[PDB]
Amino acid sequence: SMYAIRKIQFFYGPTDKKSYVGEEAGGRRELFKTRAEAQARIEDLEEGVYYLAHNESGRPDYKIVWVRGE
RNA sequence: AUUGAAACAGGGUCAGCUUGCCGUAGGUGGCAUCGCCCUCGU
Repeated sequence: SMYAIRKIQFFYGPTDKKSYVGEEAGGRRELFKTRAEAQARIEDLEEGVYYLAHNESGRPDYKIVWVRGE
């Protein structure tokens, strides 16, 4: 259906929270038809240096997911 | 008898481990400072 990415973020202190990708801006969460686009998207996020926020434990984990077509 | 009274952004985390400005290339070739006059006049 609609392929996309699940986003998880681990903070120091056992807590941690979840949100998709594409919730940054006016555009809603972004939708890819093919898993290949999602794989490339994962790669290009993994490419760069990662700048930690405050009270952040380690580099985030992305996993791939297809969401039922909205 | 104040929608008041009490209310830590806290606890730590190397910018690091390294690389030749090198190998050469001319200040040369060459033109007379010359041609000339009193120290006399007692």
